[PDB]
Amino acid sequence: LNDYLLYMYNTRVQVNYGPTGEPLDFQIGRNQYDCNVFRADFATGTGYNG
Amino acid sequence: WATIDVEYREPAPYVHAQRYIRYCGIDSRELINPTTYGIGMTYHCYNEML
Amino acid sequence: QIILDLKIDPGERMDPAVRMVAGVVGHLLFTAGGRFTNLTQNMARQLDIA
Repeated sequence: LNDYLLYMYNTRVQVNYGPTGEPLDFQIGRNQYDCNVFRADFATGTGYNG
Repeated sequence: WATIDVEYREPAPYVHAQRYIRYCGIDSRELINPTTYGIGMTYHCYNEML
Repeated sequence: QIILDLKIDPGERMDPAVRMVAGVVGHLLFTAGGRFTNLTQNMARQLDIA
Protein backbone atom coordinates (compact mmCIF):
# COMPACT_ATOMS: atom_id res chain seq x y z
CA LEU A 1 0.00 0.00 0.00
CA ASN A 2 3.00 2.27 0.50
CA ASP A 3 3.81 1.51 -3.14
CA TYR A 4 0.25 2.33 -4.22
CA LEU A 5 -0.59 5.57 -2.41
CA LEU A 6 2.70 6.96 -3.75
CA TYR A 7 2.69 5.77 -7.37
CA MET A 8 0.78 8.80 -8.63
CA TYR A 9 -0.05 8.63 -12.32
CA ASN A 10 -2.34 11.66 -12.18
CA THR A 11 -1.10 15.04 -10.91
CA ARG A 12 1.08 14.62 -7.83
CA VAL A 13 -0.42 15.69 -4.51
CA GLN A 14 1.80 16.80 -1.64
CA VAL A 15 3.14 14.40 0.97
CA ASN A 16 4.81 15.05 4.34
CA TYR A 17 6.90 12.15 5.53
CA GLY A 18 7.12 11.05 9.13
CA PRO A 19 10.27 10.89 11.20
CA THR A 20 10.70 7.10 11.05
CA GLY A 21 11.17 4.98 7.94
CA GLU A 22 8.26 2.62 8.45
CA PRO A 23 5.75 2.03 5.64
CA LEU A 24 2.59 4.17 5.62
CA ASP A 25 4.30 6.84 7.75
CA PHE A 26 3.21 9.97 5.90
CA GLN A 27 0.38 12.46 5.51
CA ILE A 28 -1.02 12.47 1.98
CA GLY A 29 -3.19 14.85 0.01
CA ARG A 30 -4.25 18.46 0.23
CA ASN A 31 -6.15 18.14 3.50
CA GLN A 32 -3.26 16.04 4.88
CA TYR A 33 -5.01 12.85 5.92
CA ASP A 34 -2.94 10.83 8.36
CA CYS A 35 -1.88 7.48 6.93
CA ASN A 36 -0.26 5.98 10.03
CA VAL A 37 -3.46 4.26 11.15
CA PHE A 38 -3.52 1.77 8.28
CA ARG A 39 -0.51 -0.15 9.57
CA ALA A 40 -1.23 -3.49 11.20
CA ASP A 41 -1.31 -3.49 15.00
CA PHE A 42 -2.51 -6.79 16.41
CA ALA A 43 -3.44 -5.45 19.85
CA THR A 44 -6.00 -3.02 18.39
CA GLY A 45 -6.56 -3.97 14.75
CA THR A 46 -5.99 -0.50 13.45
CA GLY A 47 -5.86 -0.89 9.68
CA TYR A 48 -8.00 -3.86 8.76
CA ASN A 49 -11.56 -4.90 9.62
CA GLY A 50 -12.51 -5.01 13.26
CA TRP B 1 25.54 24.58 -6.82
CA ALA B 2 23.79 25.77 -3.62
CA THR B 3 21.96 22.50 -3.12
CA ILE B 4 22.02 19.48 -0.83
CA ASP B 5 23.53 16.58 -2.76
CA VAL B 6 24.11 14.11 0.07
CA GLU B 7 21.70 13.59 3.01
CA TYR B 8 22.45 11.14 5.84
CA ARG B 9 19.27 9.11 6.57
CA GLU B 10 18.28 6.79 9.49
CA PRO B 11 20.32 3.52 9.94
CA ALA B 12 20.37 1.56 6.64
CA PRO B 13 20.46 -2.27 6.15
CA TYR B 14 24.25 -2.04 5.77
CA VAL B 15 25.56 0.07 8.64
CA HIS B 16 28.76 1.22 6.93
CA ALA B 17 27.07 3.15 4.10
CA GLN B 18 24.02 5.08 5.25
CA ARG B 19 24.15 8.05 2.89
CA TYR B 20 21.43 9.17 0.45
CA ILE B 21 22.66 10.63 -2.85
CA ARG B 22 20.12 13.19 -4.05
CA TYR B 23 21.11 14.50 -7.46
CA CYS B 24 19.78 18.06 -7.96
CA GLY B 25 17.58 18.04 -4.86
CA ILE B 26 15.22 15.19 -5.74
CA ASP B 27 14.06 13.20 -2.71
CA SER B 28 13.17 10.17 -4.82
CA ARG B 29 11.36 7.92 -2.37
CA GLU B 30 8.19 7.11 -4.35
CA LEU B 31 7.83 5.20 -7.58
CA ILE B 32 8.13 7.20 -10.77
CA ASN B 33 5.61 7.74 -13.48
CA PRO B 34 7.65 9.40 -16.24
CA THR B 35 4.89 11.80 -17.35
CA THR B 36 3.75 13.49 -14.12
CA TYR B 37 6.85 13.43 -11.95
CA GLY B 38 8.91 16.33 -13.23
CA ILE B 39 6.13 18.89 -13.49
CA GLY B 40 6.87 22.09 -11.60
CA MET B 41 10.27 21.00 -10.31
CA THR B 42 13.62 22.74 -10.70
CA TYR B 43 16.88 23.46 -8.90
CA HIS B 44 19.43 26.21 -8.46
CA CYS B 45 21.99 25.36 -11.14
CA TYR B 46 19.34 24.88 -13.81
CA ASN B 47 17.54 28.15 -13.10
CA GLU B 48 20.76 30.15 -13.22
CA MET B 49 21.48 28.68 -16.65
CA LEU B 50 18.16 29.81 -18.10
CA GLN C 1 -25.14 15.58 -14.90
CA ILE C 2 -22.30 14.48 -17.21
CA ILE C 3 -18.82 15.75 -16.38
CA LEU C 4 -15.67 14.72 -18.21
CA ASP C 5 -12.05 13.94 -17.35
CA LEU C 6 -8.85 13.47 -19.33
CA LYS C 7 -7.26 10.14 -20.17
CA ILE C 8 -4.17 8.48 -18.71
CA ASP C 9 -2.30 7.31 -21.82
CA PRO C 10 1.18 8.79 -22.37
CA GLY C 11 2.49 9.93 -25.73
CA GLU C 12 -0.19 12.60 -25.85
CA ARG C 13 0.60 13.73 -22.32
CA MET C 14 4.26 14.08 -23.33
CA ASP C 15 3.49 15.87 -26.63
CA PRO C 16 4.15 19.58 -25.95
CA ALA C 17 2.38 20.83 -29.06
CA VAL C 18 -0.90 19.07 -28.31
CA ARG C 19 -0.69 19.83 -24.59
CA MET C 20 -0.17 23.57 -25.11
CA VAL C 21 -3.10 24.07 -27.49
CA ALA C 22 -5.42 21.92 -25.39
CA GLY C 23 -4.94 24.26 -22.44
CA VAL C 24 -5.77 27.40 -24.38
CA VAL C 25 -8.82 25.87 -26.07
CA GLY C 26 -10.14 24.33 -22.84
CA HIS C 27 -10.64 27.69 -21.14
CA LEU C 28 -12.90 28.81 -24.00
CA LEU C 29 -15.04 25.69 -24.18
CA PHE C 30 -16.04 24.42 -20.73
CA THR C 31 -17.81 25.93 -17.75
CA ALA C 32 -16.15 25.28 -14.41
CA GLY C 33 -17.80 27.41 -11.78
CA GLY C 34 -20.77 29.35 -10.60
CA ARG C 35 -23.89 27.26 -11.08
CA PHE C 36 -22.80 24.10 -12.91
CA THR C 37 -19.64 22.36 -14.08
CA ASN C 38 -18.57 20.39 -17.14
CA LEU C 39 -15.10 19.53 -15.89
CA THR C 40 -13.77 17.55 -12.95
CA GLN C 41 -11.67 18.89 -10.09
CA ASN C 42 -8.75 16.88 -11.51
CA MET C 43 -9.21 17.76 -15.20
CA ALA C 44 -9.38 21.52 -14.66
CA ARG C 45 -6.09 21.27 -12.76
CA GLN C 46 -4.35 19.81 -15.81
CA LEU C 47 -5.64 22.64 -18.00
CA ASP C 48 -3.89 25.23 -15.85
CA ILE C 49 -0.47 23.58 -16.01
CA ALA C 50 -1.03 23.41 -19.76
